[PDB]
Formats: sequence, structure tokens, C-alpha cells
Amino acid sequence: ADPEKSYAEGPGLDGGECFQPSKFKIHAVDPDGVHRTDGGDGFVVTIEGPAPVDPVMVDNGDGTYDVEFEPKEAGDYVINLTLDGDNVNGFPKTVTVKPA
Repeated sequence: ADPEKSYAEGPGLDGGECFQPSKFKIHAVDPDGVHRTDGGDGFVVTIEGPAPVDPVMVDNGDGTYDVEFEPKEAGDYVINLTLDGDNVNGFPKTVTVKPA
């Protein structure tokens, strides 16, 4: 599968500010020169923090999925991105935002 070629990166999740739009795109790659049979990629991503719209993740079905959350005060972000049953080396981490 893609337990070694799954990465998510975006202009969101950097934290720093809560009034900044948080959105990133995830890209999985399996041993077929694809993102693990597009459409059926075991990609589970999840973000959350001290806000109302914390859990926001969607899949487009093109090997790349997007996730977006947007807080309105001071908060830290905890990420969750998994493609096989484990998380990427930058998702179970927590980013921090100050009092926007």
C-alpha cells in the first residue's frame, strides 16, 4: 500500500493565526504508480482544535484529498492523516495559533 508514500501539505495547519483559512491537500502514492487505487484509498484525515468547525476533511477521488478548518480565537491544531492505518510523520503533531 502507501504506508511509505503518503504525505499531506498545505498553506493551512501552519497555525500562527486562527483567522487564517486552514486548508491542505493530501497526496497518497501506492505501489501502482497511483494513490492506492484512486476512489478506494484508505485515506482518513482529521483536524481539530478549540473551535466550532474543527473536524473538516473531504476526498476528491483523484489521489489527492483536502481538509480545512478555521478557528476565530486563540487555539492550537492537532492533525490526523492516515493512509493504511497509520498517520503521516507530521499529522499527530500539534500546531499552535495565538489569540487572533
